[PDB]
Amino acid sequence: NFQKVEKIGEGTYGVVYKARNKLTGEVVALKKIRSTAIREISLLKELNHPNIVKLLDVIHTENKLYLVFEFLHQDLKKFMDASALTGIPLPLIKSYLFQLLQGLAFCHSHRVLHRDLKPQNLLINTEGAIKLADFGLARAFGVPVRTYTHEVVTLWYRAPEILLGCKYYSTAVDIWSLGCIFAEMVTRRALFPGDSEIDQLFRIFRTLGTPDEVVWPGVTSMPDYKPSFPKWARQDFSKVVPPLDEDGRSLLSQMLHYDPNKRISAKAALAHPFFQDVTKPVPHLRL
Ligand SMILES: CC(C)c1cnn2c(NCc3ccccc3)cc(NC[C@H]3CCNC[C@@H]3O)nc12
Repeated sequence: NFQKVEKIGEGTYGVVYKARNKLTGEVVALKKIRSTAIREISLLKELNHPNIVKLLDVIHTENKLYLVFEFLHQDLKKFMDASALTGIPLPLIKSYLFQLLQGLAFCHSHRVLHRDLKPQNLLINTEGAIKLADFGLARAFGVPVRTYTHEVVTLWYRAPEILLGCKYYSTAVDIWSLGCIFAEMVTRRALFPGDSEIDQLFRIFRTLGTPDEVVWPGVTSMPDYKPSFPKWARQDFSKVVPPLDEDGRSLLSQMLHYDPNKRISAKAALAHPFFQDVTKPVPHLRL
């Protein structure tokens, strides 16, 4: 049914090809992965939003699960690499953040989490849109330590409650990841580039302060919390994300609250004064 055009990427779970539907003529991204999973994933065919990469079809055959997605011409990680020398202009950053919070707000209203947001999962088009890829896949299959190609699954965007062993992730884990992504677009460097769970957690602690019962009630009771964690002081955001303005720094602070109950929701974030002058700029793309 599908003519492969080219290999475009490697997902957590399987290879992705650009492909053409042989009888509709449609160009699609075809994910090939080598049955609660099938039910859960089938449900995602109905979770449709303009900022969520469209799941067109789920095809289970021959010990393989094919997910047929809408095709987008570039990812944000590539966009960010391509703009390394002047950075993404702030208005486009704000537009992108605003549109991703809409995607989160939508899925979270339906109690679907992503749980593995990262630049690689943010795809863009020539219309100035940005969309979230792989929503719902982590609940269906888990998030493994390595991908199907053995590549290390990045920890850089992982919320602290996950690293401390909380088993019952809330929608707040996506807000944490998206705040790390926001900081990275602004500064052009990963905010917390951990290379192990403990290095990730100590990178967080060194910037935001080691958490305690004062900022995060119940934290000392979490499974992987140790009294022996070093006790680091918090730094000013002014130093973390220059030259983000006061509104942006205030929003980023609320997206990176330790306590998941206090972390801003996607819906409340949409109302933040940072978005008072939000516009939809069209980026420059080399296809
Ligand atoms: C599977 C679906 C989510 C998808 C739609 N467009 N598209 C593009 N397009 C960007 C692109 C186009 C052409 C060449 C390279 C990259 C790349 C890509 N890469 C594999 C992704 C899928 C999601 N997770 C991270 C992986 O890198 N996955 C997708």
